[PDB]
Amino acid sequence: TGRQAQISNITAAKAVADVIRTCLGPKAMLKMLLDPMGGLVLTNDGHAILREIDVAHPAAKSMLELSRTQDEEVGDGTTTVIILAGEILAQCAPYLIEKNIHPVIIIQALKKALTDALEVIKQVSKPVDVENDAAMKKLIQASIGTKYVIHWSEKMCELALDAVKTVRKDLFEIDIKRYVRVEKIPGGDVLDSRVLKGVLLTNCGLFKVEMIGDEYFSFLDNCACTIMLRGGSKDILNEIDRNLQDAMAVARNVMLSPSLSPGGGATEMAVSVKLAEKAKQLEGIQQWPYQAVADAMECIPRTLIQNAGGDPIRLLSQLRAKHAQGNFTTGIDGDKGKIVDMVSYGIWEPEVIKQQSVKTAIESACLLLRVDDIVSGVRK
Amino acid sequence: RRDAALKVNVTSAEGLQSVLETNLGPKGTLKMLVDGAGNIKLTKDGKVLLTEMQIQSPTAVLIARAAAAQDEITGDGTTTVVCLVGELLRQAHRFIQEGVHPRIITDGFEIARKESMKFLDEFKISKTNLSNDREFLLQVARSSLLTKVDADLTEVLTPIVTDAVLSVYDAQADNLDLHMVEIMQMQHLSPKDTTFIKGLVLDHGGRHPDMPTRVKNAYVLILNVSLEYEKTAASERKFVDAKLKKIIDLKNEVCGMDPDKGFVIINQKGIDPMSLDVFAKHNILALRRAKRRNMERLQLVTGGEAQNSVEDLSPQILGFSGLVYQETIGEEKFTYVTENTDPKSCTILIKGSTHYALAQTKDAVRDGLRAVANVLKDKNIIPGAGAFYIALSRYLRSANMNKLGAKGKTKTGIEAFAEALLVIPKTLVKNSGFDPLDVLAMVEDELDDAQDSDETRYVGVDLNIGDSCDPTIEGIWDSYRVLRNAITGATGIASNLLLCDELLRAGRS
Amino acid sequence: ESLRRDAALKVNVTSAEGLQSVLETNLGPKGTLKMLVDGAGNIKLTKDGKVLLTEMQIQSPTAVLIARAAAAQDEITGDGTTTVVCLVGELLRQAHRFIQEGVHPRIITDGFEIARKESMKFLDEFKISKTNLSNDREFLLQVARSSLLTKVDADLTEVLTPIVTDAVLSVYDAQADNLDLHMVEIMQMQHLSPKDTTFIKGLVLDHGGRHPDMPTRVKNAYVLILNVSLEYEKTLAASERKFVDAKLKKIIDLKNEVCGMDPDKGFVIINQKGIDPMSLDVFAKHNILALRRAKRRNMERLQLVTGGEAQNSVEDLSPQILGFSGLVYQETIGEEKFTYVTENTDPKSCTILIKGSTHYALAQTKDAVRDGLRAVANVLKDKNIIPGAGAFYIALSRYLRSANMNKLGAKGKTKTGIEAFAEALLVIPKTLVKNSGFDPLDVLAMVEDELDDAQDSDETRYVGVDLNIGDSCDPTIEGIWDSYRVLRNAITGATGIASNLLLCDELLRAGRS
Repeated sequence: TGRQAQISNITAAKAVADVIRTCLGPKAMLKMLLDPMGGLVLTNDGHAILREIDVAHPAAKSMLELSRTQDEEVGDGTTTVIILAGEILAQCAPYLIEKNIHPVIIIQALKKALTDALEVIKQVSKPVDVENDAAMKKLIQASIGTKYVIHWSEKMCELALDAVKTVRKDLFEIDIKRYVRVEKIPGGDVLDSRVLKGVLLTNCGLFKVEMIGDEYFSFLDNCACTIMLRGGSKDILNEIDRNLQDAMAVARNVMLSPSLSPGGGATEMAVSVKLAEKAKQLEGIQQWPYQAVADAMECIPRTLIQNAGGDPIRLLSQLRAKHAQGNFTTGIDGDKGKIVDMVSYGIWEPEVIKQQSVKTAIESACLLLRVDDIVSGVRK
Repeated sequence: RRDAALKVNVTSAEGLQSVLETNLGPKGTLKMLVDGAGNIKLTKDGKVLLTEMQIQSPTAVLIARAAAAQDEITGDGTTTVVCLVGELLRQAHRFIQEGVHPRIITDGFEIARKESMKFLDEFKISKTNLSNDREFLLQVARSSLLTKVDADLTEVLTPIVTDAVLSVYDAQADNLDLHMVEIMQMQHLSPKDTTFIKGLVLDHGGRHPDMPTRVKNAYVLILNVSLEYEKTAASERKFVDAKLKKIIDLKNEVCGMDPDKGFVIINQKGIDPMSLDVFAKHNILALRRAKRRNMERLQLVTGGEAQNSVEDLSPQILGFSGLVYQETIGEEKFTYVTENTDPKSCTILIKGSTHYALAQTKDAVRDGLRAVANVLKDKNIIPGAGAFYIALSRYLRSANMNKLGAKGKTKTGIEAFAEALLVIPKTLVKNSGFDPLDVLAMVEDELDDAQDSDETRYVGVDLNIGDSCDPTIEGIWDSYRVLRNAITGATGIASNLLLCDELLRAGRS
Repeated sequence: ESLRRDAALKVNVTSAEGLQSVLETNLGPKGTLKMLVDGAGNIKLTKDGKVLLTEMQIQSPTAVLIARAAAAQDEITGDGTTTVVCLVGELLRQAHRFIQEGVHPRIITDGFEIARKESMKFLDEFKISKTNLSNDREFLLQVARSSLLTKVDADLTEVLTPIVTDAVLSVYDAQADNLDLHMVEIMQMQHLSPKDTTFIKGLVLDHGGRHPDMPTRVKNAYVLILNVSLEYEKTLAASERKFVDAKLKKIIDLKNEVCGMDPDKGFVIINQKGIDPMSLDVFAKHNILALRRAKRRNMERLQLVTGGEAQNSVEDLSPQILGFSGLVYQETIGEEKFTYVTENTDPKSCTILIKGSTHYALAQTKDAVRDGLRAVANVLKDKNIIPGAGAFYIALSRYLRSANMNKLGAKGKTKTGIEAFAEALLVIPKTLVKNSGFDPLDVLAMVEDELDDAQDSDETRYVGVDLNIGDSCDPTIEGIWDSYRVLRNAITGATGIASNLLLCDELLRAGRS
């Protein structure tokens, strides 16, 4: 009731965020679930975790719809963004339930925080040309490092980058890439693919019909592109779409935001050290809840340290000093927990990855603060 | 605060290996399963045991589901994979509970995983399968039956499996498990009286007791339309005699001099016993109520062909068999036909007291025939008798500055994997009441003496006398592809428990 | 039916492993402190082994034997008693690795006795010889600092380091004679804060006269020991005053024989019973300090401290009775006055004045000073000083792994017993790193990397453990050192305590009430 009802809502998102802390990165851990029916689900993806679990906390139910929005854009690595919404709720404990800070005052501070965050996003902006196929090849392979299809992606990711550019082009560049039709053929080898430019069913070169147990082959000459995938196993087709069909978000994000940000949770390192410097120039009542947001920003990279088995207190001492002094291009190695910068790490992510992450986090955090209490038993 | 659930989940999971601890090796004892209806089954197969056994801890229930893939991988002695990962988890509690992170130590076993196949690549031994030498074939049968049945049933089923694996073979290494399927299950005599049949056997027979019990040359012909009439009365029986005239004419046309040959009738419907009296003079065998699956296998073995009308008869569609004899057991008459036109498919006649003792032999020869089939398919065989437990553990134990590949805590994971491979050989002698510490002095220390002699020797462990032996002399051998996915798959299955931070109870309400 | 018998497993371990995690937190200088509170509110806060066992109540019967076996550890050492307990706790888990496989408990006991003989062989080469007759304060300040940092904080360490060094050095001589029985002088009082503690070279009296004109700070005085008292009693009244006034002039004449008129020569008296305040006016005119209500124990010590003689009757007076003191100061605190007598010509004993307020603050420094003084007392008795900072425990485990079948020639049965002892040797430096926040295994891994380079360096060196930085160091530069007799009974006592607990496979309950 009142402030006591908001405490249960903070711990509701805190308990869920603590489970997905280990779900980020190539070192991401797994979680096992036990339902009252006796079924067990063991996976490292937080998407199916929030869908199968029915939570008794009404505040945690709002995070289920937020995960559907984050998964609609990318879906890989964006599940852990909910932690940022949970760290802000825990950050208000010295303020909301102690200093009696009004929620709108915190929301107004988040409005200035979201505005200043986009300025920091434009500071780490690193544009790159999309005409180079080799530059775009290593870009889509970023999310592949979490799977064993890495060495298989040589004949896989090349088909996705060529099909999107046909249905993208320009107009701005806004277009519809959903006209592509991907066909999956079970059995065979993953190395076997089909290169087809046209519509699958003037001066046509040739017409032929192959032999396939599923259906036949038909070519339609236009004045649109299709993909025929041959999987290396029976049920592997589910993971193939995650590394190709779901990987189309990388090709969509590079067209909307050609700029590149540090990948593997290395972006918010330069954001947290910069947000603390922008707070000293505010000099107001809202400075304390505004500066405390940087304390919630440094909790996200600690997930890598928890995955790398390091000490987040001692390691971030030198790590935060590199982003606030040397340069903002430095980063954190997630594998071994090392200071190796993102320059030689070879992975960069678009700016929109963190843009949609912070935008949906602030919008979801303020709505949870606007709720005074929760009542039950209405019998609708 | 942290997890702390990992040590609790494995603690309840450690009870699975304690139950299965006595299931390893030929000296182990069989586990019994009983239902509420009175049916009792005694077998060591992990697929049947883990399915019927319901563990209160759900953690061990999901891990037992991963053993279903071990059927094609191994199929015989899958408990080794379960007991190997049991101590593998305990070695992590001496580390992770001390502040070692699970992800750090997991990468240590992932490196030793792939590196174990590189050491196994030079460890395997290749043989020539084209010569079909019975010396190596009888040893592969001993590597299975001894771990399944006793020594009395060993010398029985060994030539049965040996003759079965040689029945299906080719210079092109063409083998089909679906080619040999039917296995006769009968209750009579004792399980030690089972024999190997050289041809297919049918579960149905004729109603005429005076039919010849032994036939030299029998011509098998599948008849579709029933010989006896069904419905539209004196003209109905005249049509049967008209059909019997073609059978008598066909019998005398083929061989008209010496009655050393016979003819077999396969009917889908019943046959009037009054019409069978004519077959007694011509020595013609008849059948009734034959299943479709049984008739389809006769065309590929006996060489016959299904015929609709008996008005058209030719010797081209008639198969032949070299030996045919019948035996009447109880009220069910069976027909034993061997030496057919295409005798590449055989059957195993199994007799015993009840289905309780019959389940032991059925599951033994089913996977035993497939295990020896992998020897002809994959010429690379791995020395058994616990020879690779110490060998693979010794290569990763000595590293220093030559070959290491890891650092820090990841280096300790390789040493923990070497100690995790030694739980199986210590368990083999523990079930027999032997001290594994004294066994290593005569086995593990023996390999160091042979290493200084500039010779490659693989020494096994004899459970009978509790001393060292030779896997080549003893004859214990395992296929390469069997232990390749077993060792690699054990790391992936054990990782599922290593990758689990905590067990949370929640779901659909 | 048979069967029955019993099985040796963690059931018997749960009694002996309970103190492991309890005593693991307070192990080392970074450890914590345990408190003891009664129903009256008195709280005694210390981690010393006295409260850990004897003053600790627990339902585990094993702690009774651990408390009895610690009697030799508290007398000989008294510091770091939790290290031996952690050695047993690690060996208990080694039973499930070994004994659970069918090894008989008697087999692993041979590895403990063999390690004891091999530890002495390694202890002889590992110790460093030092000459204590040179009165070198370099190692005395380092051993004292190593004892204070493991008990008190860094503030109390800087103050008490030179104090403890000069305290034992006063009794120490070229004959290496140090007697702690005659010299104790522990002053229990509440004043200022424990950081204000001071050192006194002589006995301090807890009694003093209430006369306002009694001089406080006096250059020097002649102590006159008198077991009787001369004052006005109820007793006719003039009869007792005649004996007092007659002997009073003899006291004044005694001051004239030593020429008390010289401002550089003072005079003072002491009595066992009370003194009439009317008689104090005579001592005030002559500037004579008076003391009343003196304890029998304090008066007997003044003969060996001041250097005079103990006299009973006032009629007998001689110059040899009066003592000598270089400094005389009297401080008034509360209802009692403390007289500081120091700067004697040849003090036979000294004391450390204790300060504090709360009860737990005094008890924390009460045992720490006596245990710290005993630690440096063994340094003067031991001509060999042992390098500390885990250099002995880490290097001993490597010595056991190098020579196994080459020297000892084990048959393989005792090989597991001698190896299990080496596994527990690294537990003591492992707890030190855990209390410092660093990862226990990663820090010890870097220490072992330097040990491998030291063997190939072909030189004599010792690898230390630094908790602040987390890397290897030099025990000489660090300053952590151990006495020879400290680790002599520690390794010997560790083999006896651990073996007695492993030999018990069954427990029963019966007897007479």
